[PDB]
Amino acid sequence: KVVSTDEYVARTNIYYHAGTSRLLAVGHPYFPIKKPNNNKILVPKVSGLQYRVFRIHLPDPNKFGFPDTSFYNPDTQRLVWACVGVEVGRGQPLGVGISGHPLLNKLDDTENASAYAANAGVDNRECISMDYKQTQLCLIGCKPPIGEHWGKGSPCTNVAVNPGDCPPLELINTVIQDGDMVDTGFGAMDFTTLQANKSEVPLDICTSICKYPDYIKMVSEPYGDSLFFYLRREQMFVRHLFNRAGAVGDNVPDDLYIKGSGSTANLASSNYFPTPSGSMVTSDAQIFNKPYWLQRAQGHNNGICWGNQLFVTVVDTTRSTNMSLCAAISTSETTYKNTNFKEYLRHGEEYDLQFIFQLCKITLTADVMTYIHSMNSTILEDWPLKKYTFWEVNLKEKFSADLDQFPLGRKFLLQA
Amino acid sequence: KVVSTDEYVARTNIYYHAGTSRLLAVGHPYFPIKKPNNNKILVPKVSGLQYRVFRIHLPDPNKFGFPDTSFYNPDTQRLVWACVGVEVGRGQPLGVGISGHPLLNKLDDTENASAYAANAGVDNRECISMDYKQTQLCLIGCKPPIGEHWGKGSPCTNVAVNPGDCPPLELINTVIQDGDMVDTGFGAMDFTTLQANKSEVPLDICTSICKYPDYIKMVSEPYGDSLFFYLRREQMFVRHLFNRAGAVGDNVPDDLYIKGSGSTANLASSNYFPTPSGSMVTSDAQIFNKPYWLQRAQGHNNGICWGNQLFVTVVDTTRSTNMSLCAAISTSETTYKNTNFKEYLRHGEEYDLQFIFQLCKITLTADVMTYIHSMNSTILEDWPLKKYTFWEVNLKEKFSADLDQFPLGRKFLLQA
Amino acid sequence: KVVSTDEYVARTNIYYHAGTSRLLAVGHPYFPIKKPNNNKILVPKVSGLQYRVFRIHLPDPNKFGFPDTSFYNPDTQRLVWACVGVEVGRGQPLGVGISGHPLLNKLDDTENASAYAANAGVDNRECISMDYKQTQLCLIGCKPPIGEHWGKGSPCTNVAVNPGDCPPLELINTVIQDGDMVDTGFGAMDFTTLQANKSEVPLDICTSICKYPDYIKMVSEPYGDSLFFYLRREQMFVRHLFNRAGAVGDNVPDDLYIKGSGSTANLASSNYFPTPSGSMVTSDAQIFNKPYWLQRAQGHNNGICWGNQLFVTVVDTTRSTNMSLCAAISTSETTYKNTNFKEYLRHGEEYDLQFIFQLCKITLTADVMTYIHSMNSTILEDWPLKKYTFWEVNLKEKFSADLDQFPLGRKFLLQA
Amino acid sequence: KVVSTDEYVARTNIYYHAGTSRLLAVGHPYFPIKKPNNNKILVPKVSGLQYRVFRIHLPDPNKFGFPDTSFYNPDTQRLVWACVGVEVGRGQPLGVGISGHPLLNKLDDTENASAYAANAGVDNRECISMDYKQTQLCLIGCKPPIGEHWGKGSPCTNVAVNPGDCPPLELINTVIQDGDMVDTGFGAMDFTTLQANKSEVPLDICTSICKYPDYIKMVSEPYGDSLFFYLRREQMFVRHLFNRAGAVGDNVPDDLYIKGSGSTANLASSNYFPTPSGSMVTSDAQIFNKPYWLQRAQGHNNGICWGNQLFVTVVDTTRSTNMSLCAAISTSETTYKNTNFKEYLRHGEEYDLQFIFQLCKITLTADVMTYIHSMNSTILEDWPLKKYTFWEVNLKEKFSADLDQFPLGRKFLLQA
Repeated sequence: KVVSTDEYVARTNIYYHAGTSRLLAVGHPYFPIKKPNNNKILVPKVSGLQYRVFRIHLPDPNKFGFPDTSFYNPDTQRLVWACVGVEVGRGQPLGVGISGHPLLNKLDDTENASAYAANAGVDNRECISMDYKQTQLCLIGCKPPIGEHWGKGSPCTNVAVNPGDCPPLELINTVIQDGDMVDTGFGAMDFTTLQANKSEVPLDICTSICKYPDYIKMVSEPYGDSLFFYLRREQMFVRHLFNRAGAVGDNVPDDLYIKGSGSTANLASSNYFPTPSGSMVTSDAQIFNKPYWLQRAQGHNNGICWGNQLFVTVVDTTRSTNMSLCAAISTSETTYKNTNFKEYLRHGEEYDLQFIFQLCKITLTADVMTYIHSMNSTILEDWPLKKYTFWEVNLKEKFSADLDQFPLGRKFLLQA
Repeated sequence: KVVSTDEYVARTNIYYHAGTSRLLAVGHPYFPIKKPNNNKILVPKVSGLQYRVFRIHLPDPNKFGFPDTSFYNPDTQRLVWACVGVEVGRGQPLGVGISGHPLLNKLDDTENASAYAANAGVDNRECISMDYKQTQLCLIGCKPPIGEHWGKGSPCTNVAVNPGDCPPLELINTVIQDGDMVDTGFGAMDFTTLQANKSEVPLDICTSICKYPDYIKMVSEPYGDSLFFYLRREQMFVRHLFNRAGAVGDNVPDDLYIKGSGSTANLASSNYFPTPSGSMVTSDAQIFNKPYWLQRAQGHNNGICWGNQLFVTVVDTTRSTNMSLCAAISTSETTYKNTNFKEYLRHGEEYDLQFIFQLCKITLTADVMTYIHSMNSTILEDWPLKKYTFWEVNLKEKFSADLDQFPLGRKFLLQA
Repeated sequence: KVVSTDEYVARTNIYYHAGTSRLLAVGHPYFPIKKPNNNKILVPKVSGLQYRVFRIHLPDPNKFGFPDTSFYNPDTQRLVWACVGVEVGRGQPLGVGISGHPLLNKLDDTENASAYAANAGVDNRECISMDYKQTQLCLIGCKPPIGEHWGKGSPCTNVAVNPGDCPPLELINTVIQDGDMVDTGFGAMDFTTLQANKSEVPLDICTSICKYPDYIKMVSEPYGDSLFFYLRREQMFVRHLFNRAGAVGDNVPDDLYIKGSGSTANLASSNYFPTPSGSMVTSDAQIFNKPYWLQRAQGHNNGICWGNQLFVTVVDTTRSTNMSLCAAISTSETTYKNTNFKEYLRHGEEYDLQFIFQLCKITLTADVMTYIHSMNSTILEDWPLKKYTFWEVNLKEKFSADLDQFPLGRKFLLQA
Repeated sequence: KVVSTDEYVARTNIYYHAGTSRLLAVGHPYFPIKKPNNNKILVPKVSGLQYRVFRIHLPDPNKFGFPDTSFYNPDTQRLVWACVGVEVGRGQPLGVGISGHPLLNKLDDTENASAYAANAGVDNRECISMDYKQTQLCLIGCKPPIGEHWGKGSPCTNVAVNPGDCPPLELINTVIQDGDMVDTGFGAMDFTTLQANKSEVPLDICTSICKYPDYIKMVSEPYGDSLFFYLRREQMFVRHLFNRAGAVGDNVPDDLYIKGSGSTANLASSNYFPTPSGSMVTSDAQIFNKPYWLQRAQGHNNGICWGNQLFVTVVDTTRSTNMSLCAAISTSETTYKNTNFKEYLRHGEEYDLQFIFQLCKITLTADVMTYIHSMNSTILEDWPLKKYTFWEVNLKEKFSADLDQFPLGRKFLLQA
């Protein structure tokens, strides 16, 4: 049986403030820039539709230097931090970014048509761009988040598999890391393994996995450590309706239509796909630059940061403007030529985080020791995530008890 | 005279929690995939615009194993379950799906025109796609739902009927089953019997019946067993305005126009039809992933699940993204060819259900026995739906009295 | 340690009203008009997307003539003004203005395409106009505001730099002055130094810097003098999707696509850029022509105007209609000719400001003297901004104690 | 010093109801219809975008016949009317009207362009129509309203003025009269004097002045007689982006662009202008057909109708449907010909007004006499607007003390 943390955790009246100064990231919005001979990255990939996972490290309160010590007994008490307030400051102006493919697989525009496509070609690919759906989300926890996507499965060995067959599909749960791609209006699938022509989705997702958070599995966890708080807001609509070009994997049944003649002797493509569009960004619909108070979590864990560790996941596509840069090769010409200038694309992104923490103490009795050991063995030993990449935040040297000297501390003292 | 269940049913203070783990369905969005020689289905049809009817089976509380028994007298008491809270968890990201026909009967675009169509052809069919209207609905009851549609009637035998005559129309009430089609913006009619050219509506409804729930008949039922609770939300608008091609069944009267000459010697088609469009999906307009509390039903039945049976009907077109898959036939070519790849379409859909139930007891006196026998004869015998198809849910082995160990039980205990 | 002004500042019950009559500005919306031989400006540049920074000068209350003096002791007391209410009156009708370039770098429309651009030209520039994003903002303080933009950085000297290379990027904080340009949907960057072809953005920002307010840095200031109050509201969406023409700075990696042949032997441009659009102006979404009451500021400074000085920053793009004027060269012709008329563009802008001030007094003890000297040395000496341009407002001769004789004073007396 | 009317005016408990039956106006929406030889008007000009100024005359309460007289002393008391409630009834269905020019100065569509206009013509004028912005407003007072517009100024005599020069601009305040034009999305200017080609704005404003109410000047009046109450609501957006044709008044500076060659040797027009559009009319956004209660005015005058006179200004563009009429010249033809029918346009507009008035009395002491004489000399003499045109309303014979016999009196008695 799982019990709430409010039973075996005692909260004191000591509060601390923590915060980062400013985080910046500048890079190419579509692909990394790499040296031709080498494999070392010169310009990383920074996009507005990437998961931002911050892993925050806290001081050990047992070894922390407090002006007063009489409030607890080190012989039978142990200390831990609790989160009571978070703000995610978000710079840059509001904007919308677009992406596309120079060789995207589009056959025809089927929204309105007046002639029939009676002849097939060798290459019908086009240069198409669009803007993605609108999404904001924030997740806070003490364990890394969990996402889901569609991937290939293991086929049965009863019958053989011929080239060109439909791959089998299964649903896969993984851990979201820093730099992953969010859904853009095409689904949560592995585009590298489920698409072979490399020309069906834009350039920044054509060789990546799009993942969606697994809210149902996260909230059903018995201990509720992976999610203390979450906000989400997403929207989209359809702008264009197209076809796809290729060979027909599955034929239309003969009892759904009447055969034609002349131009309509053969059938056109039935692999319709839409073009997504986020509508419009406004200041009134923003979930950032606002303080969140963590009064009572939904799960049994109520903001206790076991292991001196915090995880913050952020997605915000409402500031995704890409900047165009131009450099002149030769300036000794008074008439414009296309070949005298070079074009570049850049994206910059700005972050700020600030937190209010409360000090708690735990009495280690035999029953409490047994329960905590059953919950997590490493906690007692201290008194794994080495193959994942997160944005590391080190707050071991940024705490202050002067709570009213900071913007978030003033609000915290004002609400109470 | 019909009396409320609150008079002859006594409620105890015992609550139980039930829930399914996860339900998945993957298939083709338009038609089933079948072997050519055989008639057995390989890939079923899974679409975002299908009725989902879950038939849920509960344990018999008379034979159920309770830790305590003294709260009722088996010599004169009988037990039954009552529903007090339901949540329908809904996975996958928000999206919009589209559908169309490769040989759809469209003549001209009449929104804006500059030339007159003075010549008729043999085949003027086009490849047209669109996106449907937006609809969400949830219905809960203890009997299967009832729907209505337009169908053919029996003509009078006074005069003969010639080929090409207009079929007679009547309104027909039936039972909604799992896999039926919801209205998409073209009406609630039988497209198989009322349309003969097979080219007027897209491929996933051209040989199906679209049904609409019969709310007026459901709420007028004397006992109110078919509907305890319901939510609905639908919206659409018009994108395109077209004509139809064919022979004219009914001529325009000569007193509504002045005859033309030259290009306008004959009249163009007056069988105008619009193209529907659901507008836009947002997180703020969602009715799912929210708990429903059944405090007081509208009808006389107040959540009592007679016969240990429940029915849940769900429609949700706000997650209807179709995934495109591509398979390579030969990989020994460095230049792209259309004939070297095969294209497929898939749709996957995810469900979760969770319920809170209360235990009730009934005293069987002579008047109560007579009333219940008049209401339903099978109830006394226990102390029909074999020709319908539902998604069967078996909760006979998933109850637990530990109510706070689950996400919905925590909310239930929090609200009270 | 920084303390609030409420501790060492005492407020009296004396109120004064101040206000300007009317401020007008008429000019050319795109560029200044200058004499060919001279460099003196004939018609200034007045646009709807310019920062309006008003620097307001107040009388010295120590030398001010009060009817009564016994309320304070000049031997140990000093006086200062405090702001308790502000209204920004805004004339002219609501409108939307547009801007463009006669030689803007646009290659193709990539929203929907049916043919491939297989040939390159010498000059593919077009005459394109658009309407910008919608923005309103008001900031009030006692120090000039701070803005941020993207500019060039200092490269490393380890390796040489060839012509045509991508300029390095850094984030720069400056002081916003009267006449600066606000963001229009292309980002906050220096278009003069980061773009060399002079043909990527419209004519009114192609040689200017667009700056965004630095809210995060402004609110984190220890004393909070630069911001007492602020309101913001902005919105935009995407209308068009285009390409750019030029040489390719960074090549697409070879593992993201399959090479084509014929028309698709070479790749089209991947430097996509969108066209911004503010949606729609309404009377219900206006933040102007409304009184603001400054009850409690967020920072430690609570409306005290140190140095007898105030700063008001205003941006309002909801009244940006440009007027077209036509002048006839010769009127002795009865048939219209294009060469007989001349066309001009003008923009006019109207402002009003009104304020309520309260008189405060400060007791100068040793601790207070030390604290104020540490905060700002010039305050004690009185009892810098010469290289910046502001709109100067002189209210040294516009105060009256008759508070109910003015529209804002009536509201102030009504609320209390 | 100005004091409120509540000090020297005493209100009694006597109420009266007044109202017009129905006001109708039918005419041509664009220009008046006049006889060729004569100058007398046959059909007036009635448009949905005209100011409606009603001048309402009231009986003199001193000479009015009251059943009782003992409530006041004629030797030292004088009577006056006060307004306490107004309703403006508005007939006809909701609609939108459009207007245009057959020879409007449009060069090119600059929203999206693919070729360069390298050749100039003699006449490039087009037949263009649009729908205007959406506006509703109501003003109530005892003096006629005040409006503002842009007009020509007096140039300096230091230097001479050549034909084709830009006219100087100044802001002019005038009195709004019945039949004036409201702003339509092009600005508040005199189109007759500031535009010489007569082809830049549609036909109903090309020779008129568009005026905007001067709210700032109206509310700053010391006595507040010109405005007791006002409501406004306006909205618009941009539909099209065009150029203008003509000679270039001001050249683009040479440092804002790089010169082209071939098709782009010369520059295209930079005189961009947008096309306005009101969005959509709804019943929920209507400000008419609702009663207004005048509890407390903003200014010092609190609804006292000095001189037995009232002014009501109304603008409503939400009912602006123009009706098309057709008349047959010869009916002896069975085939349609364009020359056998004549086309006409008409507009009809319907109004209703109803008012509740209260009787007040004033004691004429020496101080009161002096104050009122300083305020307005004509008031004492009674116990100017001859060159303006208003819609005259005579309510000298429509008062009744039976307050509950009318729709507005029932609401008035219900609210109290």
